[PDB]
This record gives sequence, C-alpha cells and structure tokens, in this order.
Amino acid sequence: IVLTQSPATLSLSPGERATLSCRASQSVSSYLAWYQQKPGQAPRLLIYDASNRATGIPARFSGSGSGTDFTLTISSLEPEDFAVYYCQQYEFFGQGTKLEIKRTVAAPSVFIFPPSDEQLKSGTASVVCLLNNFYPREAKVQWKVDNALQSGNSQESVTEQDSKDSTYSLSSTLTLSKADYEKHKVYACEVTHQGLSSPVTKSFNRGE
Amino acid sequence: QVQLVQSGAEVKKPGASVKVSCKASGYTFTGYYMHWVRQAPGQGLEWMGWINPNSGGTNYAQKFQGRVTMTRDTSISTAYMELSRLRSDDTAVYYCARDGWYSSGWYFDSWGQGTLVTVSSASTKGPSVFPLAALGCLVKDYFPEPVTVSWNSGALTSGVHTFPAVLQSSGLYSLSSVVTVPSSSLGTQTYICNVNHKPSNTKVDKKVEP
Repeated sequence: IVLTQSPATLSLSPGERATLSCRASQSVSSYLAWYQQKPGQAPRLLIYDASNRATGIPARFSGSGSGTDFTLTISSLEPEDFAVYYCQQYEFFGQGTKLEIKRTVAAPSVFIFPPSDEQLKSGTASVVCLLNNFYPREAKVQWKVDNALQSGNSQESVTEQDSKDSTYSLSSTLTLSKADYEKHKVYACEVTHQGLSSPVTKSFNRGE
Repeated sequence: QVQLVQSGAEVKKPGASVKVSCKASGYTFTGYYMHWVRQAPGQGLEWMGWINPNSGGTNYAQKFQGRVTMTRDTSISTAYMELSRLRSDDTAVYYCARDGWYSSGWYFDSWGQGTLVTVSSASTKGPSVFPLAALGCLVKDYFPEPVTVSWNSGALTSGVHTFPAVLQSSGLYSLSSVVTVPSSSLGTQTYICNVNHKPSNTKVDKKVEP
C-alpha cells in the first residue's frame, strides 16, 4: 500500500542529473504522478501517467518505470528545480524526497547571546547560540554550563536553504530559570561541523 | 485559468470543529472532482477525501471517516470540508485540489493556497520581544502562528535570518530573528526589530543596542 521514495534527501549541484525513486510495496497500476512543492506553496503537478509532462513543465523533467518501481529524472538541475518531490498514485502519497543544492563546504559563524535584562526581570533566562551561513546542514550544537554538558532544556531551529548562497543557519536556545541561571558562571555552546577542523566553542561569563 | 481560493487560517480547541471553504473559478465547477489533502508542518501529504460537485457524493479516507463532512454549493462554486472532534495532531495545512483527468488516476493540476488549522488547548497570547545584543530579537511565548519580523520597517533586508518557530512544551511558539551588520555602524545606526502578531493585534518595536 505504501509508496516508498528514495533517497530521503538528495544533494546535487545545478547542471547535474537527479534521479528520484518511488517504489510500491504491492504491484500497482502505472498511473503514478509526481509533484513539486516549494516551502510555503502548494504542490505543483509535474508528471502524470508515469511519463507524461504536465502543462508548462520543461522538457528536462521526465518520468519512467512501471509495476512496482518508478523514477523521476531531471536532466540538468536548474536552481529553480530544488524543492520537495512527492510521488502519488490514487489516494496514496510518498513521504517525499528533498532536493537541495550541493554547495562547497562552509564553516558556521558561531555567535552566543546572553539573556537580556528584560527577560531576567521576568524570572527566565534564555541563552541563544547562532550558527550563521554554513553547509551542509548536519551540525551538532551542545551547550556547556561551567564546562558541563546540557541536555533536555534546549531547542534548535534551522532555516531553509538560502537561495543566495545555498547555506543554512541554525538557532539554538537554552532556557533556564533566573535562579538556575545565576548559580553558574560560564555558558558556552560547542559547535561541531565538517567545515571546522575542531569543535568551536563560543562562551561568555555572567560578568561584564 | 483555473483558481482555487481557500478561506483564511483558523484556530480551534481540541474537540471543536473547523470548516474550510474553497471557491473555484476558471472552469465548470460541476465538471471535476474536488479533493482535500492536508499536510502537517514538516511532514508529507495526506489524502482526506473527494466530493463530486455535480452529484454531491463523497468518498472519505478510512481514518477521517465519521469525523469529516464534505459539501458544496454549486450556485457559488464553493466546496466545503468540515473536520469535527479535532485533536492536536490535526494541526496541518489543508488544501483543496482539483483532479482534472477523466481517465487514469487522480492527477491534481490545481491546488488552493492552503488553510492553516491550528488545534491546541492553548489560548492566544502576544509575544514577548527580548533583544539579542551579529544582533537579533527573541520572539518568545506567543500563540498561535505566525509572526512577521522586519528590521527598520523593512528597510534592512540584507543579512537577516528569521528562523522557523519552535513549539515549546508550554504550548506557545517562539522564534529568533538575527541580522549581521558591520560593527562600524553599531554605535550609530539604530537597529529596531518590528514584530507583528496579527492574531492578538500585537505590534512591538524593540530597539536593539549593545
């Protein structure tokens, strides 16, 4: 019943050929369709009947396959062709495959922000660690309070791949109470990223 | 040219019901099936059901059966999808899609813009804007989505990164909007982040200073 797409995430540079797979658990009709969804927009129809281009679809898009295995192929990746792609047949969708621009590795610019005084007056302390413009997106941020690891008290968010430099940005927030915040001195976030030769640590002391 | 325009976003408590509209134009309304597909934030697409606007007959997905109702009004070319006894995991964007193919399978060539339906037991609340003295702003503890953040009333655009909101354990959302600038203008150029949370008519200008 389920449609399985492969790979989960595909990273290639513009101009190259991308091939997206869509396998069916049961052998089902070759009435498949492929869709393109960009962030914040509705899906757009690309292929129907497994190998027919929809209206207004460039020729670089092409589909094939029947029975239990289906493929979507794009000849030369254009920067406008990088998004999420779902396969669908009747009432069944696939989990999707994200198509991102493969970029030359870039290290993150790491910044840390102590809690503002206004928040401290409200009895809460949020420390923010910023990772600006990096690639790839697989990065590990770990908070260190007095050089001791933190867990369970933070959350992070990552932006969509930038259209200008094809980078990502990560924002991690450690949230403590004013009491627990003032019981410790050194607050740091340790960033690990393949562009960094060694893990980078940005820290601050509660004074100054 | 085909157009599917849906109703604005909605906010509901668990157990309540929501009803989304979808007005069509540019084709014979009674001539094509209308489907309803939803998408939870960050997740994929999920088919809910279709309705034959001519007949009015329906076909609900097995999991939404007994909780969804799809009607239509031919005189105004509008389709409706009502989901009742909502739960938190029903929070999603709800699309209406036209299947334009008589033969073969269901091919959705026209989609609505979507209707965000937020289902949470939390009540609406304006955000608390705290500065991040690279500089930014912390838009903390607000409900529901979304918030729009601009710097200097949109005059400053280069180097701005507004991160996707995170859902905290408290049921309230929170995000951060940072911006990188030359350090020469910090003691001179004034940097203010403008947070606008329409659901609560809350607008905050926060001057960020070292």
